[PDB]
Amino acid sequence: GKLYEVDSPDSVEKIARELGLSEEQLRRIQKEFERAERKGKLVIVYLTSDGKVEIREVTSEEELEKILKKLGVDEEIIRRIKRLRKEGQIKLVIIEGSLEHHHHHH
Repeated sequence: GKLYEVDSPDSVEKIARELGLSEEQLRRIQKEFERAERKGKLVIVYLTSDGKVEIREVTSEEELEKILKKLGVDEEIIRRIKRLRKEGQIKLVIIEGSLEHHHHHH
């Protein structure tokens, strides 16, 4: 699954339009985004293959790492997004679980 780096509330609407979200699912993530900014915390958001939205909060980047490991993102994303967290650039992360592909060898 892929991860989207979110720093602004308008980008939530651009990603909601890309993922095919409903108005209540958009309004949810924008409410979690302002509550993340108000409380000084990072929030993780997931889109399922069924088009459901799910939310998780973190205290520390070691919890963030354990959640990204649970959500099945690539290890590049876990270490790379951690550098954006160290620079404090991202207020919210959005993740897509519908992005399944095949790769095989002899």
